[PDB]
Amino acid sequence: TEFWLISAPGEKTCQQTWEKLHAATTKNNNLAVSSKFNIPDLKVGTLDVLVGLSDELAKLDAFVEGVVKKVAQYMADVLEDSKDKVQENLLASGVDLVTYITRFQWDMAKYPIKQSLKNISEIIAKGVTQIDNDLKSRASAYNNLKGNLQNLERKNAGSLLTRSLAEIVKKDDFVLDSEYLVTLLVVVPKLNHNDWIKQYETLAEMVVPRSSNVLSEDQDSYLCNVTLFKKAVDDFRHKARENKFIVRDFQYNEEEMRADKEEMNRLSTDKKKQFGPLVRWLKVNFSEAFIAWIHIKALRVFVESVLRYGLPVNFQAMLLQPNKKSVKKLREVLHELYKHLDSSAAQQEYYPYVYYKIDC
Amino acid sequence: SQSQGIQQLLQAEKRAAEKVADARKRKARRLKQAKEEAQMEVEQYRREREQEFQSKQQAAMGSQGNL
Amino acid sequence: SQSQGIQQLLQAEKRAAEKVADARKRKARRLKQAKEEAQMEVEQYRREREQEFQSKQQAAMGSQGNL
Amino acid sequence: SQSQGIQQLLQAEKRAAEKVADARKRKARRLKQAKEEAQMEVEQYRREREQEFQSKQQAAMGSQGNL
Amino acid sequence: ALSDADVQKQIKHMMAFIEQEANEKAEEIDAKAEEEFNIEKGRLVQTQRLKIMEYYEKKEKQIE
Amino acid sequence: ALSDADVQKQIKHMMAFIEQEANEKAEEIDAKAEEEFNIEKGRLVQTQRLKIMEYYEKKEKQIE
Amino acid sequence: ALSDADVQKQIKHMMAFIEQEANEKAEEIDAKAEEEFNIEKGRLVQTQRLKIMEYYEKKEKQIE
Amino acid sequence: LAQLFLQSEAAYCCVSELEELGKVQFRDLNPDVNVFQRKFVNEVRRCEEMDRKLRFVEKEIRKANIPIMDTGENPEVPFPRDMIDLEANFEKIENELKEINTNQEALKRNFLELTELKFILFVAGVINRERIPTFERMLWRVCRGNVFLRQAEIENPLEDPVTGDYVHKSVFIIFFQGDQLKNRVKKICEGFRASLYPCPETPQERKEMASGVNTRIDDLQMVLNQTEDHRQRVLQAAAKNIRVWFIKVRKMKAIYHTLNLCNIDVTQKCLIAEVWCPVTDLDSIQFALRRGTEHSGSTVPSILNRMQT
Repeated sequence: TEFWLISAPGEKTCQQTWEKLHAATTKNNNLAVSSKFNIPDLKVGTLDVLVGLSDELAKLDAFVEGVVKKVAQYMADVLEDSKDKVQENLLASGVDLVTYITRFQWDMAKYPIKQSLKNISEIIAKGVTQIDNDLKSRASAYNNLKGNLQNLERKNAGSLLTRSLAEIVKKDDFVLDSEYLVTLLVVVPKLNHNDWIKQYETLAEMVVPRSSNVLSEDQDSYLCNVTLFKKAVDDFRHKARENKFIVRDFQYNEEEMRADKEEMNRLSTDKKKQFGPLVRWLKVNFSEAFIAWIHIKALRVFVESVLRYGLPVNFQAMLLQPNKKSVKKLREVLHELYKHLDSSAAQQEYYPYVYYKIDC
Repeated sequence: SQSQGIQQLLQAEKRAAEKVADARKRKARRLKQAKEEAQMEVEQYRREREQEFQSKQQAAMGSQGNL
Repeated sequence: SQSQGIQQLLQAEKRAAEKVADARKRKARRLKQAKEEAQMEVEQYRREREQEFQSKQQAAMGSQGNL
Repeated sequence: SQSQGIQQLLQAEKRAAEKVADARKRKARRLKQAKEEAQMEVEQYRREREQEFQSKQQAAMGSQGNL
Repeated sequence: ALSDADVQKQIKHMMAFIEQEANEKAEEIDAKAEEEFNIEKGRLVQTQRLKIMEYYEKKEKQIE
Repeated sequence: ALSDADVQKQIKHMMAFIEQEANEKAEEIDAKAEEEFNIEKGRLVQTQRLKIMEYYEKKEKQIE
Repeated sequence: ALSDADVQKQIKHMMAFIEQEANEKAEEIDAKAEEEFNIEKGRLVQTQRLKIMEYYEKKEKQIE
Repeated sequence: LAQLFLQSEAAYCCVSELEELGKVQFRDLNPDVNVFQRKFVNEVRRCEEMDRKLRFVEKEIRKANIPIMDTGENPEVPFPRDMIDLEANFEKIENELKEINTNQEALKRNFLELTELKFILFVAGVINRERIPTFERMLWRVCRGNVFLRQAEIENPLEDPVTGDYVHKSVFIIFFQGDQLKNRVKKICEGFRASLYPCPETPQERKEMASGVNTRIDDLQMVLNQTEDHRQRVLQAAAKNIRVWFIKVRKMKAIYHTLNLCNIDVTQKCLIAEVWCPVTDLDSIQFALRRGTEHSGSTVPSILNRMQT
C-alpha cells in the first residue's frame, strides 16, 4: 500500500482538477492510479506556530508509525487462526487501505472541526499514547502466556533422567508409605539394562539384586525403580555416581501430579480465552491507529500546504498509486506540471510538489 | 518374586507399628500405676505424721494442765 | 521592487499597530460603558429598596402609634 | 708541593675554626660575667637608695615637728 | 529566490500570512474584551449590591 | 535375573531387621515408663509431704 | 719561567689571606660578645633597680 | 697537568681570560658530582632561561626581517655579575612584544569586526561569498519563500577575519519575524560560515550608532598604528642588543660550564684544578694569569703548579 500524497499550489481548482482527473492527464500517461484528496477547510492562526507544529507533526508521524508497526507485530505475534502471509492487513472501519483513504475524512471523532491545530496534534498523540500502553499490557499478557506454555511443554518433554514421571509412575509400582525402603529412579541404557540392575547391588550394602524393574522406556534408556533400605541410599547413590550412573531423587506426589495436570489444562484454556478477546481488542486498536495515521498525514498536508502557499487555502492534492518502474516518469510529469509554479530559483531542499509516502 | 519380599517388609513395618504403640500403651498404664502407688505412700505418710500430731497434742494438753 | 516591498512591510506593521491600538480603545470604551450601566443598575436597585424601606417605615410608625 | 700547599691552607682553616669557636666560648663567658657584674651594680645602687631613704626618714622626723 | 517574480510572490504570500494572523488576533482581542466587559461589570455591580444590602439590614436593625 | 533363593534370603534379612527394631522399641518404651514412674512418683511425694510438713509445723507453733 | 719559590710565595699569600679573615672573624665575635654582655646586664639592672626603688617609694606611705 | 689554585673572585676572571686565550684543558675532578653539586646550577639554569628568552626574541626578530649583523662585540668578553639582572631586563623587553602582539591581535579582531558595521551602514549578513549559492538555497528551504530575500554586497572589502582575505560579499539573506523560525534560520545561517553581527533598525538611532562606531573604529586604527610603532621600535632595539647578548650569554654560560668543570676545595674558597697546557704556551699562560687576576681586586698569585704524572 505505497501511495504518494501530493500537494499542489492550487492556483485554479478547475485547472488542477483537469490536470489530476482527466484520462489524458492521469499520471504516467493514465497508467498510475490517481485519486483526488480533500480535507475540510481549516485555518491556523499563526504560521510560525504552524511551523512548530510541522516539526511536531513529523515527530508524531514517527510515533504513530512506530505504534502501528508494533500493532502489526503483535497481531503477527499471536498467530491465532492466522499466519504471516494471510490477512496481513486489516480493514480500517471495514474497508481496505485505498478504500479507507479515498473515503478518509477528518473525523470529528478525532477532533472538532473548530479544534485548534495544537489540540488536534494533542488528540492524536494522546490517543496513540493510550494505544501504546494498551499494547504494552496486552503484549505482556501474551508473552506471559507464551512463556509459561513453553515452560510446560518443556516439563512434559525430555529424557527420562529429567522428564516428569506423572505419566509413567503408577501408585502400585512406586514404593509408597514405606518407612525403611526408599525407591530411587535409575536410567539404564537399553544395551546396559541388565548391567545396571546388577550394578545397583554394588552401590550400597543391603541392596536387593534384581529388584530393579523397568517402568517405561525412553529412546536411549529404560527408566527403572529400585527399592532399598533408606539408610543405604546414601551409599547407593554415591557408588552409582562412581559407576557413572545417575540416581534420580524422586518421590511420588499425587497432589503435585494433579496440580501439574490442572495447570496444563488451565493454561491452555486461558490461552484460548485470552487470544479470542485479545485479538479483538487489538483489532480495534489497529483500526483506530490507522485512521489516526491518515489523520496525521492530512494534518501534515494542511501544515505544508499552508506553508508553501499561505492564503487562499483551497488545497488540491492527489493520492497516487504508482505503477511499477514508472515512478521516475511520474515524478517527471509532476515536475513539469509544477516546477515553474513553485519557484524561479529552481525534494526536501526544493519541492515542485509536497508529497509523503504511504507503505503498509 | 519382588512383590513377596515387599509384602514381608510391609508386614514387618505393620508389626513395628503395633509393637511401639503397645509399648506406649503399657507406658501409660505404668504411669497411672505410678500415681496410684505414690498416693498410697502419701496416705501412709499422712497417717504417720498425724499419729505424731495426735500424740503431741494430747500430751501437751495434760502437761499444760499439770503446770 | 526592493523599495516597494520594504514599504509594503512597513505598512503591514503599521496596520498591525493600528489594529491593536484601536482594539485597546474599543476595550476601554466597552469597559467604561460597563461602569456606567453598573452605576445605573445599582441606582435603580437602591432607589427601589430605599422606597420599600420608607414604605415599611411609614407603616411601622402607624402601627406604633395605634394604642 | 701541592699536597703541602693544601695542608697549609687546611691549617689556616683549622685556626679560623678555632678562632671563632673560642670567640663564642668567650661570648658565653662574657654574658655570665655581665650578669654577675650587673648584680654587683644592683647592690651598689641598692646601697645608695637605702641611704637616701634613711636620710629622708630622718629629715621627715625633723621637719614634721614644725607642723 | 533569485527570480524577482519568485521573491515578489513570496513577499505577497508572507504579507498575506501576516495580515491573516493580524486580522484574526484583533477580532479575538475585541471579543474577549466584550466578554470581560460584561463579566467585570457584573462582578463589581453585585459586590456593590451586597454592600447596599448590608446598609439595608442596618436600617432594618435600628428600628424594631 | 537371579534365583528365588537370593531374594528369599535378602527379604528374610530385611524382615529380621524390622522385627529387631520392632522388639527394641517396645522394650525402650517400657524402660522409660519405669523411669518416669519413679521420677514422677518422687516429685509428687516430696511435694505433698513437704506441704503437710509445713502445714503441721505451723500448727505446732500455734500449739506451743 | 717562574720559580718554585714564587709558588711558595703564593702559598704564603693565601696564608696571609687566611690570617686576615681569621682576624676579622675573631673581632666580629668579640664585638658581639660585648654587645650581648651589655644588653643582658642592662636588662637585669634596670629590672632590679626599679623594683628596689618601687619598694622604697611604697614605704613612703608609712613615712608620709 | 698542573694544579691551579684560584680564589673565587679571581677564578671568575681567570676562567674568562684563559678561555679566551684557549691553550689549556681542564679535567672533571669529581665525576660523581652533578652541576647542582658543582654549584653552577644557578648559573646554568640562569643561562638557560636567558637562552630561551633570547631564542624567542631572535625568532621574532627574524620574523620581522631585521638586518641584524652580530659582527661587533667580539673582543669584549664581558663577565660582570650584573649581567644576571640585565638579562632579566632583556626578557622584559621580549615580554613586552608578546603583550604587543597580544593586544594587536585582539585589536585586529575588533577591526576585523568593526569594518562590518561600515558595510552594514531584515538583517542581511556578510559572507565571503564562497557559498552564497547554498547559503541562500539552504535558507530558502528552512521555510521556503517565507520571508523576503535581502541582498547585500560589499565591494573592495577588508581582509576577512577568518581567512585574512579581501573578497567582495554578495549575500542573499532570509530574515523572519517569527521567533521559532528566526531561531531556526539563526541556527542554519550560523552553521554556515556567515557573520550575523548587526541587528539593523529603522530608527536613525541605529545609524547614529554606526556613525559613532565608525569614529571608534578610526580611533582604533590610530591606536593600532601606535602599538605597531612601539612594536617596531622595540624590535629594532632588540636586534641591536641581541647580537651582543648572544655572545655575552653564550660565553658566560661556557665559563660557567668550565667552572663546573672543577674541583671545589674545602679549606679555602678557592678552586684547584688539574689543567693541561703545552710547554710552548707556558709563558703566555702565566702572563694571562697575571692579567686576569690583576683585573680582580684580590690579587691572588694565580700560579700554575707544575706537576709530574
